[PDB]
Amino acid sequence: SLRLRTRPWWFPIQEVSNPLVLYMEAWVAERVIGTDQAEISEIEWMCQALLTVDSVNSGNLAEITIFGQPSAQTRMKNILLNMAAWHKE
Amino acid sequence: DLQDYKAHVIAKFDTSVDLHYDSPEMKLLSDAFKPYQKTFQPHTIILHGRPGVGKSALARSIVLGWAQGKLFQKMSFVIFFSVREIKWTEKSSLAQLIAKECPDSWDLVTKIMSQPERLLFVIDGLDDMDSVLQHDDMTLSRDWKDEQPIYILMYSLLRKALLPQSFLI
Amino acid sequence: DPQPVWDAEPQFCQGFLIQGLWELFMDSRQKNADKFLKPLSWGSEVLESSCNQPSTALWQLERFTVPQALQKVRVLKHQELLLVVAVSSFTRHVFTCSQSGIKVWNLVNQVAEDRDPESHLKCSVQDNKVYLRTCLLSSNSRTLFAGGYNLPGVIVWDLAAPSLYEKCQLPCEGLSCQALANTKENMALAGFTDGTVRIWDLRTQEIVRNLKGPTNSARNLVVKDDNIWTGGLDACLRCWDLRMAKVSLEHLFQSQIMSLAHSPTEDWLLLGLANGQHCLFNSRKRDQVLTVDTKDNTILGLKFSPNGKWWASVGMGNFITVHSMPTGAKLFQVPEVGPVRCFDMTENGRLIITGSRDCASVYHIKY
Repeated sequence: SLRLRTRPWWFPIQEVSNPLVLYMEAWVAERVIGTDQAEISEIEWMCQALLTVDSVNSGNLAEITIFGQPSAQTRMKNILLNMAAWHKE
Repeated sequence: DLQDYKAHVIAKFDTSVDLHYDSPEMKLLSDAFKPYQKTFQPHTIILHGRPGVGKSALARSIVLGWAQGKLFQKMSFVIFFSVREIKWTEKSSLAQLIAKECPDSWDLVTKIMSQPERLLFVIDGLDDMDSVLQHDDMTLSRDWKDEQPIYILMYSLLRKALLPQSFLI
Repeated sequence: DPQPVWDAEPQFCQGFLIQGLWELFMDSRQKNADKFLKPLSWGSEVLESSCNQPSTALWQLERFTVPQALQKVRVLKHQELLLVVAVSSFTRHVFTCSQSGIKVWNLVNQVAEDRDPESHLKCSVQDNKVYLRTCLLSSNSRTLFAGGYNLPGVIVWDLAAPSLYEKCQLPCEGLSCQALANTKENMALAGFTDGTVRIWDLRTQEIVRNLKGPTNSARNLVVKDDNIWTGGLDACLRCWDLRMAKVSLEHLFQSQIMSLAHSPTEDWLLLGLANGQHCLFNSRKRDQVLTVDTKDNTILGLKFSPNGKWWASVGMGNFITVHSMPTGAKLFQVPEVGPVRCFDMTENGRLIITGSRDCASVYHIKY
């Protein structure tokens, strides 16, 4: 198997090494991300972190990939969970 | 003669059929040589990753697919080096250096004139290049078919000096 | 004729083991307490402990602190004399341009002496002979500015796109930049060598206004909400208001002006004379100037704290000196090898830079 994704010049090469994958139910996960790529990039710059989501398994589970400094990885996870909580209601 | 070279390329690499496919990963790489935004359009593309994964196989599939065609419409002919196979101690002309890789040489010198409009150029390795290379003294050659050492020649393509309006992988 | 002798400052623990291992490798094939520094973690903080105080502060006095010393951590090597530095604590990128190229360095790397920049953005390829002497970075860290001598314009780049490239030009054909400025309302302006101060719309790339004065009078420029302050060899200070676009204040000073500074929260203004004399001015009251400190050598650079409670001085006196706000008294000194020219500070008040001859020496602010 293979997987490709573009890396911005601003990000350090060392930061790319640790994944921070988080496992959450797929219906809960893919809906929060949204289909608009432009909004993704704006969120990408504000947190100084990388976001990439893929739901290839037919099951109801999805995974997320976040790259960055430990302080930056925390910020995105908190916001993503908060939006996931919002989608419940 | 290009069709003969394409058939020669096909016979060179037939190891795997799963690696060569019209996957959506292809359409991303084809879109990579396109302006992400209308203001900026890129020409140099770097594929980096952990050494174990099939980076060389991925580059090999791009070489094989071009023989099948339709991979890149803006792009004529690939030039493939593998730095692990050949040492860089000796010095030979760039036209001579690329003459060994490609079957014919009479078209190759005439091929250089047609390179700037649409071009391919693929590298494998250079991880052992940088450590061996002293980088204390450096030179730049602005003309092709010159009898120059390989690593000064290799520096020339990257800076776009020897190949203006070229494309890199 | 005192001369400093340079030493390997870091002596990091990580490098000590590696160095010891190499020497044993060569020894085998022959027949044929130590003080270590704290590394800059993630290029953001040092993770150390603060210093003691004789007493405690008020409940309303908590974030107003002043430094006590400076400690050197890394040395950045550049070929030509660097003239300007930037910090950009948001992205951890240090900018030091000079000669033909611009060199950008990232603080994530952990090395005693760093020689490989993140990039080498050259400018001599565009035209045969153009020299540059200044840069400016936006507050949002999304645009880089750099002015030159024979440049046809001022270079504007992007730090948010996936790649780095050029976006705007802001033409200036027969002028030498020597100064740049920016403001909140999304346009910029520069002050050339002949008092030429004019404003371009950043987005539309169009000239909106032109301000002209005496030659050399625009060497130093400071922007405010609606006020612009100039100064040059004429030893005069002029205040321009954007609303009606003309001078509003004029004051005479005894010697040449070389530096300017502004407080972030208060309404003070700082000046630097050619004879090492410091001056204070009230931006709002505009009553009179007063002097606090005199120095033998000239003054080349000054900058305030992010909270605006202190400042540091750099000149050709083989020293760097810091002072407090209320009085201006001297706090501490650090000698260098050559006459320094430029320095910059972070936005969170954690690091500092300083360049003497060809290499930038980054220190750490010890509170």
